[PDB]
Amino acid sequence: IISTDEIIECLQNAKIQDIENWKGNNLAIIKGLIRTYNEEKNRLVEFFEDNCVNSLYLVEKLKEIINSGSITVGKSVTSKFIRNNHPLTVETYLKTKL
Repeated sequence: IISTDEIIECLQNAKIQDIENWKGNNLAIIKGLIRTYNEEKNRLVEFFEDNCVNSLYLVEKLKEIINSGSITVGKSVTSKFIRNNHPLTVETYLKTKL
């Protein structure tokens, strides 16, 4: 599994001014956390509470990222979300789910 420090440090080094420059595992982590926030906001809230000490900073950063509107979201498409996406996205989504 990808360690839980990598996700919070990727959210910490995520830049609002670099929304169009997100390439690599950072975009996959961002897609996973925005899927978690779109599907289970409360589970993400206690995940950031138990995994980070600056939870309000992460919450307002996620709110600022989702208010940009320059990235795409995903609905319930059964296994197609597994099919046409990076596996890092689905493992960081399922790690923040259960």
